[PDB]
Amino acid sequence: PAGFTDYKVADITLAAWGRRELIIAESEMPALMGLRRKYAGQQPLKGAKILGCIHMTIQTGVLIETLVALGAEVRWSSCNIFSTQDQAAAAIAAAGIPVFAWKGETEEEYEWCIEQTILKDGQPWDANMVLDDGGDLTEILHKKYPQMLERIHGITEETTTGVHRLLDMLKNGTLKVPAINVNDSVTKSKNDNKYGCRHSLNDAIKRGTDHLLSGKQALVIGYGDVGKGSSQSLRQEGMIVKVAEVDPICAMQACMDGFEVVSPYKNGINDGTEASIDAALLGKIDLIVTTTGNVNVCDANMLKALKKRAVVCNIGHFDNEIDTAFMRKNWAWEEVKPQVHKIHRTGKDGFDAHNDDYLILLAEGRLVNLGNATGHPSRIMDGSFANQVLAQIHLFEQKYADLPAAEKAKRLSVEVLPKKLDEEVALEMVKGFGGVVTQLTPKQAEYIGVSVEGPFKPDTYRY
Amino acid sequence: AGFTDYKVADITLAAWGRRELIIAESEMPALMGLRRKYAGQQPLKGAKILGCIHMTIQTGVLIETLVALGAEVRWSSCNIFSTQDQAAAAIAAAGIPVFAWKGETEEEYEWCIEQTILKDGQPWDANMVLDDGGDLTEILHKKYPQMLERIHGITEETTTGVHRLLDMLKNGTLKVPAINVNDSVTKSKNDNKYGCRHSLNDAIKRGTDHLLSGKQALVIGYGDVGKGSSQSLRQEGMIVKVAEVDPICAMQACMDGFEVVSPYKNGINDGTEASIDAALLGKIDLIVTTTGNVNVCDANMLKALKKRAVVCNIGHFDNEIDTAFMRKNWAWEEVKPQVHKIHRTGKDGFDAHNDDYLILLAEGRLVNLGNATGHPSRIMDGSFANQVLAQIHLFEQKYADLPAAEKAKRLSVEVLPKKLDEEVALEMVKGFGGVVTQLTPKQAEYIGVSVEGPFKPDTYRY
Amino acid sequence: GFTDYKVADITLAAWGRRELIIAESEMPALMGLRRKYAGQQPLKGAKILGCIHMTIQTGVLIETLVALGAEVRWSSCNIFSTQDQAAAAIAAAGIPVFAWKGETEEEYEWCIEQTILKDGQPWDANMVLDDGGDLTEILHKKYPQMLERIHGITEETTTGVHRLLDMLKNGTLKVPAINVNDSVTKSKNDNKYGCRHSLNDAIKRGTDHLLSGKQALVIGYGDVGKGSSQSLRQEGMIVKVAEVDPICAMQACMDGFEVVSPYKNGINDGTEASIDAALLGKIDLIVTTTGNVNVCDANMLKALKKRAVVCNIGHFDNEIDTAFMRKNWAWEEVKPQVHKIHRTGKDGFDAHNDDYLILLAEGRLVNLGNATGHPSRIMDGSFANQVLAQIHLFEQKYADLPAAEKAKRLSVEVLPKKLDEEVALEMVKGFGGVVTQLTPKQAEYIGVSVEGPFKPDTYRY
Amino acid sequence: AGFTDYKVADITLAAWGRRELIIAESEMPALMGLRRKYAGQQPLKGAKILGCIHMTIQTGVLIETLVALGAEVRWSSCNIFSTQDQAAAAIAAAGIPVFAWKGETEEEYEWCIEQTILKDGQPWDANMVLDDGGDLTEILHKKYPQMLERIHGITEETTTGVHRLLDMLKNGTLKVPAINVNDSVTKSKNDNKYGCRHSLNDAIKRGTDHLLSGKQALVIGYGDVGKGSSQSLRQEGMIVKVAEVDPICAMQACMDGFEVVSPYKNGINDGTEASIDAALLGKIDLIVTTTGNVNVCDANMLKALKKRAVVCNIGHFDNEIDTAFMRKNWAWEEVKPQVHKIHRTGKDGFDAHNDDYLILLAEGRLVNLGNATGHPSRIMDGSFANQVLAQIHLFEQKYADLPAAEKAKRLSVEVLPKKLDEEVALEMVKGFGGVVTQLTPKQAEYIGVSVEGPFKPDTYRY
Ligand SMILES: NC(=O)c1ccc[n+]([C@@H]2O[C@H](COP(=O)([O-])OP(=O)(O)OC[C@H]3O[C@@H](n4cnc5c(N)ncnc54)[C@H](O)[C@@H]3O)[C@@H](O)[C@H]2O)c1
Ligand SMILES: NC(=O)c1ccc[n+]([C@@H]2O[C@H](COP(=O)([O-])OP(=O)(O)OC[C@H]3O[C@@H](n4cnc5c(N)ncnc54)[C@H](O)[C@@H]3O)[C@@H](O)[C@H]2O)c1
Ligand SMILES: NC(=O)c1ccc[n+]([C@@H]2O[C@H](COP(=O)([O-])OP(=O)(O)OC[C@H]3O[C@@H](n4cnc5c(N)ncnc54)[C@H](O)[C@@H]3O)[C@@H](O)[C@H]2O)c1
Ligand SMILES: NC(=O)c1ccc[n+]([C@@H]2O[C@H](COP(=O)([O-])OP(=O)(O)OC[C@H]3O[C@@H](n4cnc5c(N)ncnc54)[C@H](O)[C@@H]3O)[C@@H](O)[C@H]2O)c1
Ligand SMILES: Nc1ncnc2[nH]cnc12
Ligand SMILES: Nc1ncnc2[nH]cnc12
Ligand SMILES: [K+]
Ligand SMILES: [K+]
Ligand SMILES: [K+]
Ligand SMILES: [K+]
Repeated sequence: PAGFTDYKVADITLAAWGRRELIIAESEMPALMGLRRKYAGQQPLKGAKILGCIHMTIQTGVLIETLVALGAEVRWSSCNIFSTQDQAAAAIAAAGIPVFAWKGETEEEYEWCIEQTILKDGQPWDANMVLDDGGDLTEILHKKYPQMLERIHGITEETTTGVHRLLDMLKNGTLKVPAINVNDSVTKSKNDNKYGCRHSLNDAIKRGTDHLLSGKQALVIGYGDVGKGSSQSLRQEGMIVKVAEVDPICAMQACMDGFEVVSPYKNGINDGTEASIDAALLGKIDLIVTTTGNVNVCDANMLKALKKRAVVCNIGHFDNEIDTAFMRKNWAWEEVKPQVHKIHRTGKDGFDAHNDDYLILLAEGRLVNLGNATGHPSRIMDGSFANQVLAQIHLFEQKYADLPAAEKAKRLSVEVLPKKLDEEVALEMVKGFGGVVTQLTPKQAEYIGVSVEGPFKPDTYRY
Repeated sequence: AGFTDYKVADITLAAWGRRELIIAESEMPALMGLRRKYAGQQPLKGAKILGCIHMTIQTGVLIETLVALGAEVRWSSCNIFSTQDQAAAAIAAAGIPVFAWKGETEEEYEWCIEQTILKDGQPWDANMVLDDGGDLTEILHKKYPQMLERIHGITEETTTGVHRLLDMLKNGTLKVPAINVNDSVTKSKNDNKYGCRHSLNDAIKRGTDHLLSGKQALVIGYGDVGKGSSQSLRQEGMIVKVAEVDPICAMQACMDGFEVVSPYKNGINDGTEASIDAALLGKIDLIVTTTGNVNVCDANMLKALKKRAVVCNIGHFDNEIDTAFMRKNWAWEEVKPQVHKIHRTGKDGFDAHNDDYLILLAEGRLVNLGNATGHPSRIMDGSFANQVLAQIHLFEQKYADLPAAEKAKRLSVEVLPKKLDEEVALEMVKGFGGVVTQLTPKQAEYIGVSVEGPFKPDTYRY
Repeated sequence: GFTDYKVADITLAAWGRRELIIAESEMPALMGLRRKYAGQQPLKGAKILGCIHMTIQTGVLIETLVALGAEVRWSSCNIFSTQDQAAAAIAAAGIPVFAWKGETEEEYEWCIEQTILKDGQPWDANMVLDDGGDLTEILHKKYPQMLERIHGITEETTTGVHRLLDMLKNGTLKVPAINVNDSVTKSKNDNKYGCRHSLNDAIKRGTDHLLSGKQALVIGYGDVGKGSSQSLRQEGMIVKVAEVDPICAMQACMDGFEVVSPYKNGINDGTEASIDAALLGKIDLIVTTTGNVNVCDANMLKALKKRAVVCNIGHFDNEIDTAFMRKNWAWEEVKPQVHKIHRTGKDGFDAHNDDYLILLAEGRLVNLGNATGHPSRIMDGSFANQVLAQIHLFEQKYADLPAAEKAKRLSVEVLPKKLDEEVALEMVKGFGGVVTQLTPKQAEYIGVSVEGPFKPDTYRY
Repeated sequence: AGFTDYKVADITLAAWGRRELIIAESEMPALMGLRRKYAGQQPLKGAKILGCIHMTIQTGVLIETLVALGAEVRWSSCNIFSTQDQAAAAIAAAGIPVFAWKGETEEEYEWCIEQTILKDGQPWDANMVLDDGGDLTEILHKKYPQMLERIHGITEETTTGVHRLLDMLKNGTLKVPAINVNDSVTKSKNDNKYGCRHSLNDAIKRGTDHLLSGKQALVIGYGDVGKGSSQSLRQEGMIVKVAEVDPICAMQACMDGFEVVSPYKNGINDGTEASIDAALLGKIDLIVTTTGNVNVCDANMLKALKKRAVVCNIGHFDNEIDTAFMRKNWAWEEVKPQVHKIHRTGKDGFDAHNDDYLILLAEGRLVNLGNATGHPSRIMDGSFANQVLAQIHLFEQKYADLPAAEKAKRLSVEVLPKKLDEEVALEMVKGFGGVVTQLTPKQAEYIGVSVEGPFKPDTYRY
């Protein structure tokens, strides 16, 4: 529109291209678009003012415009420095939506962008809803703008790491507003986290290095939802995949799924010494992928022992899964192309351009699927963002900020969406594939003790 | 010396069974680690356990583990076709009352169960129940409620059995507390899924020796058993289509690379032949039911199936397939035990060279156990370690010695704590030679767990 | 009163007949050959010496040959591969057959002799069907005069073809032969997909071991090694592959397998020191697939992880040094064709000894020894090639040719690709597949007839 | 600097290309092993090679291996979309004449091949040819047959080019001997299959970022490229159907777990819309042509495909798909380079929010090279080690200098000896850390081979 400058993107001329890709993505997101069409007439989010912090991809564009189509105002930023698709951010800004995001931000630019959503015209925006991915915006609000939380009705957190931070604040009494855990919807956790990484991990590695994967040796650290999806991403390409875990139930699943379970440390004991590193094992690894959400699971001693020219990447939320700090202090970095670096283990000052003793680090340790590719595909993010919309509507309509203190105390929690809504999202996803769900006969529904409409499983069911 | 309190097919198979039990013990490290750890403590001394579960080699290692920990048992199988006779023989030969053989009649099945409940014509002084499917539990509540006054708890193996317990509980008709063994992760996401992955194609190959690559399969259900069964067939190279009523499970099937379809047009089962997607069913070479529901492969579906298609059921009960319709209308030709050609040409007789027949396996009973040996020992290790832990817990709680006011406060259906689930998993991983990494204190602090676990909140779905 | 046979138990015939009727519905290419050649009786006057695993599938092959006019006399080419109900049904039909499951070496030799001799004198045989070359060898060495009446040999398997080619090179082969093995609808169907189906099948029936999560070493990656490797990997085994052929080793790499050697740096010097004891100490299962000699040797057997399974799916048992195990280690029979080999010695064994290996079928081909071999729908391809090869060599009548015309025909050849394609189409139709027909322009564009053959003879598929 | 005998998109991308060249060298052990082995001998001293093959990073390593062995070259790409611009830049910057860029026109493509043939308006004194698809070979035979008098041979990369050579050989129009590089096992059974397995789903993801799991694909053809393409999609969770005209290849698709279908009712392509299986084609989300044939995805098939289906080709030439019909009848909307929405609602104009469109990748050109980067270095290593050995053998044979009677005995289309195929394979295996076992003397004697090989008869199909 004419006069709109309340944004900061890399190249506004990319908007036409981004619009072409948003129009394709709408065709790939039936659950999310079905909610857009379902709630359009009602406008369940009229009056919502949403602070959003999540990877500014084409898929997030569809989510953003869905929220706007339901009545909300939003101010947006990405939750990672390398995850933004610049044509997505351009198309959103061209639509008149405040978005501060580009691919390749510095740490300072990243913090600047979140603050640009928090502040409008040099004063705290009168926001009343928060959509977060990783909890960085939630942390800035609680630590730097706590008075704004007196007007916010709730937070809808996208990812595992963010939910852990919320539960930590709830346990310490420091969480100021209720939240919905979007991550643990089955149409999110067991779809986004697992199948998303199956699609996008080997995608990112091929775009970054164009390395053949078949026949090579991989070590996946972690076998949660992301580790499961990451392991399959590599194994389906023909890699020989070994899996590390601290959780023996997950380790049991890796074994039964056909993976050898190993540890980087002798007998799994990480005493911090070089002698504890299984140097024979790590000397045969061509690719190491961290998937834990933990800290320093690919440490300095492991990086020193890795086979020459191995690829190192992280698909967990934060870069501290790999001890990149050590590599910056001790090893020379040679940039191949954006988000692909050769780390030369021959010393800090300078490198031989034909040196063979280097490692290849992708996205400088940041989420590799979004950093070196485009993250999850639209048809997978459909489930996650459908949940986001439902979670926004529910928390906004509850109107926590307006309740009396006694009613607040009953509502101050971290909850998940009801299974029935989970099932309804899954149903639209299945129809997108052309799948046909069978309806129970009344006699059958009575036999197993469920309604014909569902829910079909008890809340304890793990799928 | 003069042990006669048993009924098996052939006691002379005992030596063979002992040889296979010794092998199975090396495949079951978690169960044997329990046997080693608790042998001296004798935590089941005084326990008198009525056991009703498939009398396989694997159940034999379970039985002898309970006996090793101090228990007395009386045992029957929970399916007429699932017993391995050499395993029943080795257990009888060791002086353990067992009433089980492959190929029981329905009457013999009920009689075997009663032989565990009655000793010398009187009710045995049982105080513990181990059940698989809830048949023994039902007979106890229905025909012997006085025995339940002395029983400290039930440990239920399987999905169908847990559902029947939860129905009794909401109806106020459950008399003793139960432990839901099924919903240990080292049971449900191990036994139910991976076990059927191993044993479904196994049983189909033993029954028919049919090539599976390139042929078309329809799996009804995509719960844990349906997941495992679908993989059992897809890894053989079948083109597998999946049916579901649960849209979340259907979503998983699509993402796992399967076409999700319905036997009925637009998914609507109106009971008429016109509802049958006859085009789809006419292309199916193999159908497998996995639901725990009733009549999910109904008469109209059986009428529409491709000639010479194979029909089998791997859920707990045979009413998933309308076998009664087939007994009533079609002529049965036995190829060999637990393999029948069912001739759709009529009831009275059949032409030996008729081409319009179906092949039914295990007369619609659990096919992995009926036509093969069920799950392998190293998978049943997880399930049966959980059973031993469940039996110790309920026996040590001594529910039946509580006043009526306290019984009411502890009458429930619970699962084992996650810490025990993890410890069973550790011994399973070690059995494969896997090495679990230990968290550093700062790593445990960072994700908010103890170094030793539990590593996941109770909400985690794995 | 037919008595010209010997089987385990003739009362199994009705059961075998029931399974033959099912097998026919799984073998459309073979049954199609019955319908196509029935009226013409192209093997009328043929008298076939047959030596191949007496399975239900072989039963349908036998009766297909008879339906086309032939008389046969049958034995099995392995001591453990007979299905007794199949042999029973063949006998009951009035067909001379000498085969049962669990023959001794002596009885095996006696069974071949019974097919060769009728009433104490050599049968007037004129055709040979063989699987592995044992019948071929006995005729060439013990009854060379019968070969003057025989029009040809149709040899099933890689080991047999290799023996034939040595005799051809050495000028000792008497009659022409058809390499049935190297039809694509045989080698790239039977040897590969067949073992994919039947290797894990046999391991499950013998041991009921979980395979998922365990470590396997497959020795060899030819057609059998390729299918065997896939049989285990699809169950979830972590499979390592050994090879002497770098091209085959390259395929294993690209297929997602780690390529390893039992010997350090791949050099086998015959000493325990050459053994990669750390590799072997992790292996839960080893399978030999080479057709070579002693590829699972004594030093490898000493070094295997306790309680590993050892088995062979090549044609002969000498792939595994079972001789060494019979000499030094105590054998405990678990059940027929399943033995625990106690590495503690030969002076008895502790029934609870933990240091043993499990050997299947005493090293004989394990898919047939501990299960039922390949499924009917796979053997359909192989045995359609066998019938066509029988007709091709029989209609040529080499034994009646003038001497000055025999040299042109004394060879070992494969069937023409047109026959290979004809068998393949019938298999594809068995699966409900629909083959696209080229338009004339498309056929012109790629330079083939619309009728085929569709590939040059150089093509490898 | 001073040197202007090239044309690339952007010479300033050279340092980037050089960085990726250095990485590729570490991924190409067989190609670099020939570089080291023959560097001292200079076996291509005097060779002047015209090269026409996709100007990628992998081709760069091939080009610099030839130069390192003493050759001079003049290079162009064999496809308008397959060049990597940073690779062409690094080559031109190394002083090597190269005429290639991503996104040429058909005129510029021909012009590039002409600029290698001609130096300063006159024909270069070439004596060797390296070709991929036969376009350069065709241009020499038709338009510069005088240059062939002094050329010692052709090394053809791909199946389509070998076919064109064998036609010329049969007709007697082939002027110089050729080596079929394609049919080395370390080429056909590595490049053609495994390469497409890697790069087909890679290209589609880069073009569309479409989820592939759970969607329906139809692969036209099941040769080596079809086999790899089918696996590329199946391994991602697609439901893959396979079409074929060759029953043997069709039998392989069945046994590999694929449903084999024809786009035509009963497989009869009579040229009418009635012959189209509209039901089948209405369910397909992605079609991929792999045939090397013409019009195997015709106009009626395109009219019948599901809305928003993806259409691409990974055969050598774009005429596998009838893109001519689409240019004449439908409106093309460019999403981004090499990605077009083809709106089936008319020829002139389109609604930006129209839903009846197909997505065509690379305008029908080879999708793996057009929308991604083709095969990975470690795979092209095998193909390009064969190319070097092939060039060495034909250049040293010096055909163009041989007596007429010798010319006649050597004018053929031949493959490399199996011993060299094995030697290439061995270096690829060592590149993976694989360990090849050495036969003992007795074992080699038992199977009738040298301990050094070759290990298989020439008839072996692997
Ligand atoms: N990049 C993406 O597209 C994407 C998508 C979803 C989530 N995520 C992020 O990925 C991370 C993992 O998420 P998740 O859903 O898989 O969580 P999860 O809890 O399901 O899995 C993490 C696993 O790591 C294991 N682990 C922890 N410390 C370990 C160590 N030192 N060594 C080995 N294993 C260890 C734990 O046992 C656990 O099973 C989170 O930070 C989440 O926010 C990323
Ligand atoms: N044979 C074995 O070894 C074995 C092992 C474990 C459990 N079981 C039995 O198998 C059954 C299933 O066990 P589970 O743990 O997988 O249960 P589950 O609840 O996880 O799965 C059953 C599935 O069937 C689906 N379903 C229900 N009705 C349906 C219908 N009409 N059509 C299609 N799908 C339908 C449900 O939505 C559900 O996902 C139970 O009877 C259980 O006792 C057998
Ligand atoms: N059991 C069955 O159902 C069945 C079916 C077909 C063939 N076979 C038999 O299996 C054997 C193999 O047949 P094939 O078609 O695979 O032959 P093949 O030539 O295609 O493969 C054998 C492979 O073994 C490799 N090899 C040889 N010695 C080796 C060693 N010491 N270490 C490692 N690798 C070694 C060779 O390089 C070759 O690639 C033959 O004896 C054949 O008759 C058995
Ligand atoms: N893009 C790449 O990276 C790449 C790599 C190698 C080869 N190629 C090219 O791909 C093409 C195929 O090469 P190839 O080695 O697989 O050849 P191939 O001969 O091995 O395979 C082609 C197959 O197509 C089948 N076919 C022909 N017409 C058909 C039709 N109308 N319908 C269905 N199937 C039909 C044939 O029967 C044959 O099996 C050639 O043009 C080749 O140059 C591309
Ligand atoms: N494409 C994507 N868009 C937004 N959030 C994501 N998380 C993972 N992939 C994503
Ligand atoms: N082998 C087995 N033994 C006992 N119960 C089982 N359930 C499934 N397989 C079993
Ligand atoms: K994306
Ligand atoms: K079992
Ligand atoms: K069989
Ligand atoms: K590349």
